[PDB]
Amino acid sequence: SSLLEKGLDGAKKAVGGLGKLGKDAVEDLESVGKGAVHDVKDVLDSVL
Repeated sequence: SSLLEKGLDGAKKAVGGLGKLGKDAVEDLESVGKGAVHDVKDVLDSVL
């Protein structure tokens, strides 16, 4: 369910990097349910 800009889940991660020190919490537990395998796997592939 993504209706608007704030309907995206990565919105709490990508566009708020400088503020992403404490707000990161839902991301942690939702990443597991959404397949934590893909999260770590994709980061190890798409390295910044």
